[PDB]
Amino acid sequence: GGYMLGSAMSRPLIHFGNDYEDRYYRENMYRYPNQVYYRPVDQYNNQNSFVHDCVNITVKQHTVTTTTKGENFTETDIKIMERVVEQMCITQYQQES
Ligand SMILES: [Cl-]
Ligand code: NA
Ligand code: NA
Repeated sequence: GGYMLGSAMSRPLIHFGNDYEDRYYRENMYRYPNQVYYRPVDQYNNQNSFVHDCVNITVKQHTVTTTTKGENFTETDIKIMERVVEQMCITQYQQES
């Protein structure tokens, strides 16, 4: 029946340990989501399980929306996107709980 779609937020500040990824996130920040998709929080007993699904669903949605427009993500984009989305999913879980 579809998923819950969180409110847009400022893309998070993340100090990536890989220096090149750290720079790449800043250079290309607008490529990544600023909103997450999820199943309702009360369907989970813990944060980690929620976040796991929230990351998978959000990355799936974002990649599908992008590919159908004839655009592409790099391998670096995917690594950064997963981290960005994980942080926003954690935020969403803590906020919505
Ligand atoms: Cl932003
Ligand atoms: Na480093
Ligand atoms: Na594509």
